[PDB]
Amino acid sequence: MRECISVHIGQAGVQMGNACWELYCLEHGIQQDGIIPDDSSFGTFFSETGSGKHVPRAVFVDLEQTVIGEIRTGHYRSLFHPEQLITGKEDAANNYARGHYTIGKEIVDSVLDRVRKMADQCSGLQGFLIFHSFGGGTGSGFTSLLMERLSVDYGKKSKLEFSVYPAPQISTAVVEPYNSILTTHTTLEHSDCAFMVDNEAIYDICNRNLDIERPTYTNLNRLIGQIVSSITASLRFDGALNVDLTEFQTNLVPYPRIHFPLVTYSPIISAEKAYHEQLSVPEITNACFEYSNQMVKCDPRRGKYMACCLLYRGDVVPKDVNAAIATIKTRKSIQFVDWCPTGFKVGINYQPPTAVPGGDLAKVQRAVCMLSNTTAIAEAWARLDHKFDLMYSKRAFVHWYVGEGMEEGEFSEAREDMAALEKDYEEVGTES
Amino acid sequence: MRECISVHIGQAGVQMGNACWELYCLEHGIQQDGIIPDDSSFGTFFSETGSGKHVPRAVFVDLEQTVIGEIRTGHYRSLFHPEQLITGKEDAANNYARGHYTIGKEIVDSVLDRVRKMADQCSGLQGFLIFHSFGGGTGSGFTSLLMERLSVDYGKKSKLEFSVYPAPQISTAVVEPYNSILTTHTTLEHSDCAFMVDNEAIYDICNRNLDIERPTYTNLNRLIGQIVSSITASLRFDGALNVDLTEFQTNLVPYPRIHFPLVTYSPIISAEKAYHEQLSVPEITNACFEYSNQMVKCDPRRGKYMACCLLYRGDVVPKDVNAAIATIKTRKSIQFVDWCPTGFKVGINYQPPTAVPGGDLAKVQRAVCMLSNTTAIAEAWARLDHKFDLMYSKRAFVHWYVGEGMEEGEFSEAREDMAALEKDYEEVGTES
Amino acid sequence: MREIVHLQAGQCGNQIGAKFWEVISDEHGIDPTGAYHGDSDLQLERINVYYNEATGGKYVPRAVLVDLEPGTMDSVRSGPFGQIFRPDNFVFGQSGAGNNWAKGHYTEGAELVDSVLDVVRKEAESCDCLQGFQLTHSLGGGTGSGMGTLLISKIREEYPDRIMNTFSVVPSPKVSDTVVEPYNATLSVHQLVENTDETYCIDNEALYDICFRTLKLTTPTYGDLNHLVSATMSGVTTCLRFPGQLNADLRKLAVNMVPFPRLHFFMPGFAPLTSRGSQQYRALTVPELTQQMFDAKNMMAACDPRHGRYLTVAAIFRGRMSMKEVDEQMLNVQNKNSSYFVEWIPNNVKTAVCDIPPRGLKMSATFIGNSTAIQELFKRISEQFTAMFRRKAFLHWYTGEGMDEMEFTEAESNMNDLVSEYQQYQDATA
Amino acid sequence: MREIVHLQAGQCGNQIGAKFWEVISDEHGIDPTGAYHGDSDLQLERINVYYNEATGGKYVPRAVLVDLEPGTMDSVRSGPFGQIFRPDNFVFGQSGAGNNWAKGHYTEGAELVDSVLDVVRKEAESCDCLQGFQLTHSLGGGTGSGMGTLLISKIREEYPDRIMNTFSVVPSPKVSDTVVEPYNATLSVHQLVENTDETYCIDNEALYDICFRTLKLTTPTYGDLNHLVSATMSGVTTCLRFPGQLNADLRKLAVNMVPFPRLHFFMPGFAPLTSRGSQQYRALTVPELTQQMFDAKNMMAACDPRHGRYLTVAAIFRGRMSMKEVDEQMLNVQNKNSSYFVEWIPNNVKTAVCDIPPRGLKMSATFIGNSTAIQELFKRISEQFTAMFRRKAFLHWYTGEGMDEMEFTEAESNMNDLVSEYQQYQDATA
Ligand SMILES: Nc1nc2c(ncn2[C@@H]2O[C@H](COP(=O)(O)OP(=O)(O)OP(=O)(O)O)[C@@H](O)[C@H]2O)c(=O)[nH]1
Ligand SMILES: Nc1nc2c(ncn2[C@@H]2O[C@H](COP(=O)(O)OP(=O)(O)OP(=O)(O)O)[C@@H](O)[C@H]2O)c(=O)[nH]1
Ligand SMILES: Nc1nc2c(ncn2[C@@H]2O[C@H](COP(=O)(O)OP(=O)(O)O)[C@@H](O)[C@H]2O)c(=O)[nH]1
Ligand SMILES: Nc1nc2c(ncn2[C@@H]2O[C@H](COP(=O)(O)OP(=O)(O)O)[C@@H](O)[C@H]2O)c(=O)[nH]1
Ligand SMILES: [Mg+2]
Ligand SMILES: [Mg+2]
Repeated sequence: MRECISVHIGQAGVQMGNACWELYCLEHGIQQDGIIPDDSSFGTFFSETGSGKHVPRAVFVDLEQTVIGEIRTGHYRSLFHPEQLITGKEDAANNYARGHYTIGKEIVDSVLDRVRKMADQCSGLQGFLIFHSFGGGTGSGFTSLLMERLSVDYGKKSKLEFSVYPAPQISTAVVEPYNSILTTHTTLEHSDCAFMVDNEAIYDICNRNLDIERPTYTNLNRLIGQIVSSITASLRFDGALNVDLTEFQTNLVPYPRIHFPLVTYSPIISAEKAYHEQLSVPEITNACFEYSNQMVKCDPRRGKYMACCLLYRGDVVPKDVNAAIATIKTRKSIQFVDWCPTGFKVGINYQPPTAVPGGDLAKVQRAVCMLSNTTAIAEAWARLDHKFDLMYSKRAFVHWYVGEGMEEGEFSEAREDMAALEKDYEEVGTES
Repeated sequence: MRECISVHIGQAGVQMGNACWELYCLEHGIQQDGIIPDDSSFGTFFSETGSGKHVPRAVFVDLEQTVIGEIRTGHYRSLFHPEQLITGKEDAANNYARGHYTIGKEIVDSVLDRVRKMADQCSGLQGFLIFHSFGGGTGSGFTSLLMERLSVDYGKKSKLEFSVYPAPQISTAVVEPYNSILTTHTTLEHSDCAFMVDNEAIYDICNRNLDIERPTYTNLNRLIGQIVSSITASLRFDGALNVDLTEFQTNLVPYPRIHFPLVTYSPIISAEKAYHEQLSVPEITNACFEYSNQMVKCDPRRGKYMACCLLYRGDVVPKDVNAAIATIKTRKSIQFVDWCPTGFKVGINYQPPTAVPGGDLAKVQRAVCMLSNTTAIAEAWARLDHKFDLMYSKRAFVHWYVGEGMEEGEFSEAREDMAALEKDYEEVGTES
Repeated sequence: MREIVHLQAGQCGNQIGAKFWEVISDEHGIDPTGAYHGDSDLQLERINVYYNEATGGKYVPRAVLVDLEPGTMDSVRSGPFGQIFRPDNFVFGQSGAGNNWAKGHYTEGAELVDSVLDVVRKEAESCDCLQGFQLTHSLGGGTGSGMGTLLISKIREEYPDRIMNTFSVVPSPKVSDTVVEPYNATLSVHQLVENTDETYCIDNEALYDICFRTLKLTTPTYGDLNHLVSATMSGVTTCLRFPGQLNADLRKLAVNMVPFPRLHFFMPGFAPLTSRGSQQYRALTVPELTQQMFDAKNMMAACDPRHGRYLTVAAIFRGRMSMKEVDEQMLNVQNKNSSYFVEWIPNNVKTAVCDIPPRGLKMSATFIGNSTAIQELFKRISEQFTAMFRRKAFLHWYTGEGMDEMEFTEAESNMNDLVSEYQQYQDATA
Repeated sequence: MREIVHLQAGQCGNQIGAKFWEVISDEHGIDPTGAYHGDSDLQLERINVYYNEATGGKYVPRAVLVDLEPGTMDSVRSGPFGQIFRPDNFVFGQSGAGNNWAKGHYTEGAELVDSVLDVVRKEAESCDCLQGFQLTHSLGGGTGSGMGTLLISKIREEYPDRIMNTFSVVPSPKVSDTVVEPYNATLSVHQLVENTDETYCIDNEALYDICFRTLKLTTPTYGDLNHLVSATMSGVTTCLRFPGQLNADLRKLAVNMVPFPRLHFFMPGFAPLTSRGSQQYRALTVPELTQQMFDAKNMMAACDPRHGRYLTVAAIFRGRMSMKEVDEQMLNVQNKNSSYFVEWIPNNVKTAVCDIPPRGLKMSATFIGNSTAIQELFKRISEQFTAMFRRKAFLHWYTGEGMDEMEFTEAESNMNDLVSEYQQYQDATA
């Protein structure tokens, strides 16, 4: 009945998607193909055919064709519908203009059609899940191009996006500040709720809590795979207090332009050191509010919380959830904004998280995913805007962007909009 | 229900802790792991997990990483929680300044967090047990740093510490007087009751009463292990007249700055010569007041008693305890201060002390641990202050301390405070 | 005769209702397949109050299950006593309400309410004598708060004279489970005070206390809480279904419990409640049952009666008892706590005694109390609502669905007036 | 009728109380499971004095067990006759008092006293006719001295007319078991002299003598001492539970034993007490029982009556006896020891005779003596208290919990006044 269309943009989204759909197939008994061996709630993500083959309800789009070409040769070659996997001629080359104005224009009409063929095949449309990179290229331009196209064809339908936000210190591209601001300016008015994660933050978690000194990108994706499973577990499984994707918009977004929650997942524990842990509900709930466990390298205590969604899983008792949240509300260090006395949205599900073979997480009994909107993220935007200001003041790389469909003015408009958003975060955080 | 958090600092505390937790595991049927074979009062020291694994409620902290690294390779490798065992980069090098100002600052925020994760996991918090060395290094600086941090985060909660006080003649470090005074000055106002022991005193006992000419540090620790078991036996086991850790503070500490009891354990007898001893209650009770059995090389009869706690164990009749104490009160040589007509606190427990296999103590039937606060310890402080005065007058080793975060003035302030404490011990010992 | 038709709403109502129909079916001997296998014939005499009959002894509850999402009912029909319900009564949409009152009431439920009414009228018209409508929902959600109040207005406009009683779960003060609770509660209450006869306010936090303190339950699921709510819902409708020394019809309670039209918010209770180990240390007699009924620790609402005064009270007993004891105890309570009872009402207790107790119990009792202390609940919600509303905390989600800021101000004013009215009648004569 | 409610406190009270309820249950035929299997029906007629009834013949003691630490009661409930008590009556905190009166009375017990009262009122209100409250504690501890006196003040303020009798263990003169005894005793006594009707002062040292001298016991545990205390506590409440030729109610004793309001400190006794080997050398008759009752070596208090004078005396006999013998012996004692009895009281003996003796004994007797020699006990404590207080021996532990040095001075002044009053009434007329 319910449905979720997954759009995976760029190398990040495609590689994150590989982990998501390896988990979903495992959460439903699927056999790396559309086949199920000789397992009934899959309908939210998997379309079914008379052959016994289940087809993921996802669209893989990339202007580059090396990452997707690896899927077609991978173990999941025979899972996805071949026309879902869309590849272009030449990548965006870390340039927002190429992704949005020159190359995106030649693929957007193709991905949008395949989305249409999926939207009309659903008994009822619930929302879109967008996976993309914030660094730039396809993830910055194509997404903002696609987001604007979905906003008109589908209007009020929910649009949730998972963004790999740039890390404070770590960086892999030189023009991230240009791409980060340009995409944000064109996605504020077309996105409902953007869940942020940082590679650096997960890198800390992967060695600080999981005992691994060599995290690859596969490890980070498998951690992100768990989060999305938890977010969509209510649709996929039964529970005591369920939550729907359209509930996040109102619960987490007090104002239309402030829709950037952080992310967390408490029981990120090594298998060996799990033998010495009780892993009770009150303790994991407290771990969510520690700076040491955030998946975005932004310290919550530098700001004030504005909304929180606690999505429990597995063996959980709602009485314990009530107690743990009550104590957390008591702590003075954990500060909520005054104008939000009602601070928590709670969701409980009966399905324990499943562990991917060859993975790193322990076989936990119960888990909680926390989605918190905080004013602390205002610091990250200010830091990002400073980097953009340094480069733009010198016109460090402008000639690349201006010469591929964009214009000089858009740099000024994008930055001032980010200034307004940073101002807005300040007004929200002050009272009387 | 009850709880006790054990913090073990430095090489002394860590190695003393190894004996304590080998005894506790033996006192509860534990099997050198968290497992109990196919045993119910452990809850005071051991946290329990659904796996059947019992996790000691202790924190091992050291700036050096050789002693703790040996635990991780020892027989109790799989007992402690790996994050309880905290190790640093480089030791304090017998320098108080390094432990308190330079290296301690980089670990204190880590040990304090693990203490927090234990304090909130207890049904009710009773107090802290601190094991450390008085000679110096981590035990002198880190402890005084940790003690001040616990004093604010937990306020009035009981803080009991077991200190390896420097011996009068025997010494293993050249700068002990500097470390001993500096740590004492910063622990008087943050510690409730400090139980003192001397290596030399136990060395005498180990050969004079136990027939061993080759005591290692393992032998001394096993003797200290018995004492702590007796102190915490009331919480761990049932008895006729129980005593709680918060009772020591009021029973033994008449004044806030005079909280340095001695220690004793009467039936320290070889197995072979135990066959020729009755080991009745009156005789063992009298042994506690003999200078030949004190665990601190300070003669009680050089001063006046101020408080005494007799913690009996095993087959003991309270009528006998009444008689023995009555006779001891009669003896004129055993002098109590006049302003304390009520001189004794008594505790009786039904659990006989357990003998560690491979140990030296006999399989005694009944035992008594005596914790006495005496003015005689004033002599030890005066002796210690004299050694400090000699070195400081020449500035013998000052340059090491001043150059690692400390300052010249602190030497003067620490020493004058010790002078005041020595003066205070004199005022308490005089009447009218 | 005197048939009751049950309406669900949202996930809360559907979960509570599924348990209510398991309890009711238990005391009437109705198997999960619909067949009757009871022993006493008395439980079958008045079985028409909730059930409709069919061929082969099948009995069909007069229940209407509605939600804007089918995930919840699909659990209901898949679980025990789910095949009992008539399939045509599952009226549902595809896109749920995002916990916002505006969507459930104006946009999402508006287009689906007609489908529900067509089932309600069909159910009601099959009743020889319709007593009233019974609605179970939650004020903090979107479907229950929005659609449930939309149904209430529609039915009240279509059946003006019938009694409508609501068993609504109220947001707890301690911790919330939905960030927009003040908006849903305030807007939902704005409708209840005008379009229902007797609302039974309950909150989960209070039921958590009862399980923790009284029942000494260490793993209280929502099934345990819903059983507590079921027992009180069964209690208030036992005279309609069983005989007794003194009967109390739903309208009998409303007359005795509602002095003024708008003061119709009750805080229920139940007794006996004892743990499995403390059962052998209790007499299980009228004097103690009446003692814990008025105990503030045994009430299913957060507000404590000690902070206010009882306008009225009802005590629906069950099981064979001495009528002398019952009256003496109620009088005994009246005398001791004379400060807790409003003085311009000479008698503040309405009594009833049903002859048949719940299965496995020799005696039982259901407490219903209309207390001015309830003003705390609404005042607390007013404080939260005005806090968020002062700076447009989440309005855009509501105004975008068709609402308007004026309605927000009207709802707050109405709730404040009700709080004022409850406070006004807490003062003695002159 | 004339129900007694038992209150515990601290480790001393809980240990004494657990033995008292084993003895009481023995003479009423109550099994450790709560069932009754007695032979004589008389022991069941007045069983309501201490026990409440339940279904299936289960009898539940009207006991309230309280301590600031649960280790002691967990021993109580785990031991024999521990499952008898009602689980709800175990009211306890987590952090115990460190043997300091300040913590138990102002800080630790203050926040827990309300929980106890809510159980006391519930227990008391179930009594057809409440006779009084019975408290067992110790003046040298922290919970008993501090919280026990806090309860005493609370109950006396809530039940002013009821009789409150305390069986308090007093610190011994010979050896102490707590360094701060003078502070706990002085502060606790400051409360007792104003808020209790009859205090039964006992000390362990005296019971050690009795076991050593009379019973010739070589391994006297605390169980043996507590049995002695139990027997006297059973004795003073036998007329309420059994018939006799001459009855003595608790208020009957208080009237006859308390001339002035503040002189209500008694030193109990018991008889017969004989070793296992000396039983075959005794007549076991009234003349000898009365002889050892007044023997200073057979009294459960340190103070010797020879050092003062008896203000009054009570002799609660048990077993079938010749009333002529009883009166003649009491008169015989009165004549010989005329110097030991105050002269402005013409008759200093109150007599009673219960018909049923304790199990295994044909005869028994309980002695209660209000003697001016008790002034030694308080004067001795005053000397210790003023010694420590003269130079702030341990005050910081008390003043830090909320107390103040002024309260210390007031407590000492009050105790000195009581010692003065006891001395004043030791002198003859004019
Ligand atoms: N978590 C995670 N992040 C990734 C992964 N691959 C790339 N990224 C992030 O993506 C950011 C840059 O955007 P890309 O996805 O590499 O570029 P693109 O979306 O393919 O757009 P083009 O530049 O046109 O190729 C980098 O800063 C990485 O942090 C991945 O496998 N896992
Ligand atoms: N009883 C006992 N005492 C010990 C033991 N090990 C060390 N000590 C004492 O510790 C004193 C010196 O302090 P240490 O513990 O060695 O130094 P530290 O605490 O590790 O601090 P650092 O100097 O930074 O290493 C010596 O004088 C010893 O008497 C032990 O195993 N048992
Ligand atoms: N007792 C009980 N309360 C519930 C249950 N489900 C939801 N609630 C309560 O309902 C509120 C959430 O609103 P909800 O009914 O789920 O939204 P709706 O589906 O749109 O009506 C919260 O206050 C929950 O405490 C349940 O099964 N049992
Ligand atoms: N007869 C008897 N006396 C006790 C017992 N336990 C403690 N005491 C006495 O009580 C005093 C100690 O105070 P205590 O009651 O333990 O402290 P509390 O728990 O805070 O009330 C000492 O004088 C003991 O002699 C017992 O089981 N039997
Ligand atoms: Mg690319
Ligand atoms: Mg070292």
